[PDB]
Amino acid sequence: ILGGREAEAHARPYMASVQLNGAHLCGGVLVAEQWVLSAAHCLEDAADGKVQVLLGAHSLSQPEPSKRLYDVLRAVPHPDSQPDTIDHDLLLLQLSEKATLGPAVRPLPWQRVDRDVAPGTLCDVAGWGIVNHAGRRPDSLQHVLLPVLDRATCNRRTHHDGAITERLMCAESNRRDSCKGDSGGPLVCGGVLEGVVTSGSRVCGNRKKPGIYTRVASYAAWIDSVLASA
Ligand SMILES: O=C(O)c1[nH]c2ccc(F)cc2c1NC(=O)[C@H]1C[C@@H]1c1ccccc1
Repeated sequence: ILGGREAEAHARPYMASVQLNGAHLCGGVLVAEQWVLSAAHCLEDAADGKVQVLLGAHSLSQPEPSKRLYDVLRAVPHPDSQPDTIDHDLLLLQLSEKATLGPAVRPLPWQRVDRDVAPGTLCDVAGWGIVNHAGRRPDSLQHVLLPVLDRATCNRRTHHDGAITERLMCAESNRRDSCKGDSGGPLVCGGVLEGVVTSGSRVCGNRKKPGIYTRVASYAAWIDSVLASA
């Protein structure tokens, strides 16, 4: 997160760190007792690397009573995702067992109504991604409040030039933004999950290249079908 601040420890009990061979790779969000939602590019080249999900965390490195690193039974990328496109960039991780819930670990309700968030709505994004242009990695969770940017502005030639489909939404990126390592994490508006940070390479903190987020309401039937797979 560029331009943000340290999050209140455990105030976002749905936040997940998706890890590959014990290192933070991407954000994620606990959406059901046994399932974490994230982005597909995060793992597209992960091969047989060990994927785990850290829940109940603030610090990546320090012990905390609520912190638990879960193994993953199954990783389920969206079947229409592809390397090198921004579309359908969703991934579901089935934990090896249902998460132990409490005040620091709780699924986040997620949007099913497939209608746009009002322009300018202030939404929260959190993560453990880079915090400056040199790439410094924070030990603890950072966050920032970002206003939703209307799709037509986001689609101007000067911005994303028509790439923002109905299944995607934008948030402003002027000096406050999600950056490398924050992808896959949640964009939360009015206490409900609205978007998942896309995980393609994007410049960080340039107002002319807004943040792009996959709209979870647009993928409700897919999320429900993977969960019913259990
Ligand atoms: O976050 C992302 O947008 C993103 N998209 C990807 C696509 C392929 C892919 F193989 C990885 C990624 C990845 N994450 C990362 O590279 C994580 C490694 C970097 C990181 C940055 C700051 C703090 C901790 C760790």
